[PDB]
Amino acid sequence: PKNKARRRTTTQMELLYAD
Amino acid sequence: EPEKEEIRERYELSEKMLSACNLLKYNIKDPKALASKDMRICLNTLQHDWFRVSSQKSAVPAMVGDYIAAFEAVSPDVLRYIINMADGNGNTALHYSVSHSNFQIVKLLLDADVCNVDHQNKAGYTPIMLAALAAVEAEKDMQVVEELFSCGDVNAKASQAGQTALMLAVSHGRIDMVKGLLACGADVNIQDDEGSTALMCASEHGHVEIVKLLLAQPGCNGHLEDNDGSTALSIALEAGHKDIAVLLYAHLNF
Repeated sequence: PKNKARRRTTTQMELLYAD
Repeated sequence: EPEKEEIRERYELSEKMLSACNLLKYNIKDPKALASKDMRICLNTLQHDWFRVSSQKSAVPAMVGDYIAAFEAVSPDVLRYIINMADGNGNTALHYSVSHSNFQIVKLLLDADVCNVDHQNKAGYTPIMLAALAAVEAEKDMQVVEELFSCGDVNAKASQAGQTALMLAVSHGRIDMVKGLLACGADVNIQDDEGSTALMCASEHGHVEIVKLLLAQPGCNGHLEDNDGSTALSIALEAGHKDIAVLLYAHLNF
């Protein structure tokens, strides 16, 4: 249930680009 | 050998680019000029050329080093101005370099000693945060990574969720990166916007050896709760991590 930052596994692309 | 010597020629700035550098040097100290419509045109030349040279995956370290040197010889202010330009995603050359695992170029930028390594891109992340997730294969690279950690604030929190670089590394199970962050002063007790610590991230994802490494940190507080009152121990149980949970109980109570 990925509704908390600590449960997610963020992406390299998410770190470089948003909108 | 010598008869077979292949000289790499110096890279040189284009006429238009050298012109823009000289223009910038004369108006670097006039904020009115810097804000003008006409001067945006020269700033556009600067940003377009510099990002093309520094920030592609295929970037040539010798070319970037030649450019740094040429900017420096125009003016140290011009060098520091250009090195820290951000594009329309808020990314500097240091963000792209790190992202691409272009660590020779990362090393060049840090060595100019004019880089602002704490700059947040539009996504809200610092180069150190990107580094936490960047591929690293030779030990020569992890040394650049540790230089980058040393040169800036490893305890910055991202605009989304207030996550820390230590939390990102933990969540990917990157033990090498956790060790380097710890060695460069990452505080294990920082909480993100929801109250989560790196210890909680490690319990959520089941990284037993990371949990040991965090708990081995001198001031590590396993009693912190997230916003909902969850603890690392309770999270480990909820997520089905019985052995992390025993480790945590034992450290709270031995």
